[PDB]
Amino acid sequence: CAKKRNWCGKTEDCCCPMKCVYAWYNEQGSCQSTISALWKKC
Repeated sequence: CAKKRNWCGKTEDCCCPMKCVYAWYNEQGSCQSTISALWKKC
């Protein structure tokens, strides 16, 4: 699992509700609690 502010990439997954998200100039993305994560409340 990964924590918030953690660069995303290959298979790994984050710690709900944290989900791989995208930034801007860094497609790397980062694990951040997404609103849709509510439907899957960790």
